Amino acid sequence: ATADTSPERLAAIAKDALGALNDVILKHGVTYPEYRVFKQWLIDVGEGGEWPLFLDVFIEHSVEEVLARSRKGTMGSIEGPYYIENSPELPSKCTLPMREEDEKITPLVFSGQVTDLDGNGLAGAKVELWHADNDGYYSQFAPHLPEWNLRGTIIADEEGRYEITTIQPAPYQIPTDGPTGQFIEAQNGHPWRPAHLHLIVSAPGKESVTTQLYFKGGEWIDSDVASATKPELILDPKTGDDGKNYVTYNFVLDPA
Amino acid sequence: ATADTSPERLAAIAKDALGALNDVILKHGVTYPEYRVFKQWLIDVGEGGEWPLFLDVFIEHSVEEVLARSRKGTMGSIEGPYYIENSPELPSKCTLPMREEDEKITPLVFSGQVTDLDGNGLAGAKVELWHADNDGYYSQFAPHLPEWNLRGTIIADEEGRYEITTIQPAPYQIPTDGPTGQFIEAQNGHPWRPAHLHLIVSAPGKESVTTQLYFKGGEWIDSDVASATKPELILDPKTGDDGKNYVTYNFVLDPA
Ligand SMILES: [Cl-]
Ligand SMILES: [Cl-]
Ligand SMILES: [Cl-]
Ligand SMILES: [Cl-]
Ligand SMILES: [Cl-]
Ligand SMILES: [Cl-]
Ligand SMILES: [Fe+3]
Ligand SMILES: [Fe+3]
Ligand SMILES: [Mg+2]
Ligand SMILES: [Mg+2]
Repeated sequence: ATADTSPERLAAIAKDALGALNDVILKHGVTYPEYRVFKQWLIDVGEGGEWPLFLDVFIEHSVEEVLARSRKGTMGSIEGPYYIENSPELPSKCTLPMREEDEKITPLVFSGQVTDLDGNGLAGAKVELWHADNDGYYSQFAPHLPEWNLRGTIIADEEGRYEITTIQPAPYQIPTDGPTGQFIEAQNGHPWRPAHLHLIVSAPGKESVTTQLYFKGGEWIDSDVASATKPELILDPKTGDDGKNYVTYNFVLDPA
Repeated sequence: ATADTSPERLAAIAKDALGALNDVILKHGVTYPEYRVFKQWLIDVGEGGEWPLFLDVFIEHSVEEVLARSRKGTMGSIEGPYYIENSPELPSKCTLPMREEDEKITPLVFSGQVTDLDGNGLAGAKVELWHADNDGYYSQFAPHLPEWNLRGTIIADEEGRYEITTIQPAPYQIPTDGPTGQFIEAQNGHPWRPAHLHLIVSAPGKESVTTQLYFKGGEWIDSDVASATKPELILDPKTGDDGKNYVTYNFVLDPA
């Protein structure tokens, strides 16, 4: 990981970041016992391998909010910690890899088109999709799961269209066995995200968009622990007589 | 490490701490590349075992500033990361353990009395002292050094008086081989503390004081990387015809 940040820029960021934390300590009268706890908790986060989790839950949303200023296309959201590159490519109309267990869940049929800002459909567009199963697990983050379970890179058609069947996502509880759970527990917080799809949508000569999609009336939409839900990203799927949920959502890309 | 902090209190601290960092990201337009760097750097701090160093250098001073509000006695300062409990007890007039190498350095003869707020001398008072050698090393934090080099707990006399000989401390460069050094390097900062003694001064029925003492006209006093120097804690030792530096400093304790 590299960035082009100048010494001057880092100096300024570091000054107000530290200034800000030091201001919080002064405001609340943080005590030595509390300082000692905080020190050990930071150590524990690293030893538990939880930096990606903690940062993606409590910090990334502000980083996307910065990126969001520069963008006219479909709203972005956090990547979160569970993305895997090079998920196997699938045809424009497809179902994601899943287990026999997953086949017991109500299907979600997700259709739409990738377009530019004027509404023109894009060819060569890809839709990388990943999400949790009904048990609350991500493939590659649960040793029982086939490595691409509920993961794929969908090659859109010459018009930019896709029709992707998956399972209906359910709410996701973040790992609570470690320091991040402990941080949440200690303040009577809620360790839950709403049900969500993760997507990265790309196309030749376009700025990719990393986003998420949520479900109308879903649990936790108004109290997402990661602060990553946006009203523009809430889907309202319709149930057909086959008992499957159907929704269309188009992606709009900014130029690269 | 435990603290008595309520869920309500942690909730509030966490809210403005995170709010504050998120505000800094928004102010400066922190980018995804920069976020990725920050994530890896946090990981590196833990893997390098540098949480105590980083926090004591960049954060502890605000924690002492909180404690300072409650105190009328001699000014405190940060403990920093190098304190060791149960250093061997020494008589009221003593020299700290040192090596033949240390005996090559100009002596510092440090005298005074431990008193209450009215100026009354205290019996049963102890002065725990530790500091770096002229090479920039702390005992127990450098495998070549005898474990109590430049460390001792001085038992003051029935009047609270002490006369402690040590070596004249020299400026201290913080470890720069790791992520903390890298943080400093990346912003064209200075990885230096002024020359300093560390002391913890205690007595029956008194609140102990953890403090530091610095040296008039010393390098880095105005630009201490740890932000821990205070004008009240600057010593002005006088050189005698024996070529030794002499200084008196009295400690004043608040009641427990
Ligand atoms: Cl700073
Ligand atoms: Cl591609
Ligand atoms: Cl409805
Ligand atoms: Cl919060
Ligand atoms: Cl004692
Ligand atoms: Cl002078
Ligand atoms: Fe997720
Ligand atoms: Fe020191
Ligand atoms: Mg237009
Ligand atoms: Mg008085």
